[PDB]
Amino acid sequence: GDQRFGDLVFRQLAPNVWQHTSYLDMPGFGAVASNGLIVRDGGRVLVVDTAWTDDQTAQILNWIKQEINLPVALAVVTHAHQDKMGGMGALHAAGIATYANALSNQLAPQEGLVAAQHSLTFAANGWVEPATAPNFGPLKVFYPGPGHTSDNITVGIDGTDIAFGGCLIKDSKAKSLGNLGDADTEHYAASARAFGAAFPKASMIVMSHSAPDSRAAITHTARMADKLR
Ligand SMILES: [Zn+2]
Ligand SMILES: [Zn+2]
Repeated sequence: GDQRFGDLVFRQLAPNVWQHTSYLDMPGFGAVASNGLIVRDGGRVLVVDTAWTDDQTAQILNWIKQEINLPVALAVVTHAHQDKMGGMGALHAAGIATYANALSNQLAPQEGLVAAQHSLTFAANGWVEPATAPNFGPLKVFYPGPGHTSDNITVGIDGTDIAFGGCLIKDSKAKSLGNLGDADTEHYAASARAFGAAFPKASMIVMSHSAPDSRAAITHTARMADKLR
């Protein structure tokens, strides 16, 4: 189900949902895939995460023009690392409203990234305060606690069985938790579990660096994270 468009890959996950994938050479780990989402909600399109770069992110927008041909209303990005926010400039230049966790926006500049235009804030129970996520449509945003990074957020898609863990969640056969440079090692396992608990109906777990997996990905990630304490 993998449709190729330039150097990116687009896979349809549900009637109105596609996964976007872009690649970055990291001498040392090969050409590393990073995944986000594209969601059509009526007459507009919503994006979760940029690609690694502005040029790749512009190509996402070109694919949207070709295959969907509706305006992109907004993007939400799930933490301040290059794989998730490297293409913010391309979104802004295209006039697309952007949203991120407030903490992501605070950290973005010192990370060499462009902050989103708008900040999300979260209730005590982890769910986004809805007034900070206007026009999010079926996107349901949850802060599970610090894990892969202190600012990591997660997104469910109402009307589907899909939940997106971003870089918090690794697949059920992953050998490690990947980049732990900015991780909260004490809290990671609990945060991974909290993501699962927030989206109990989700059977397709989408994540940054592997194809979509079952809920076992969540359990496996949390077991690996337990080893960090
Ligand atoms: Zn990251
Ligand atoms: Zn990542």
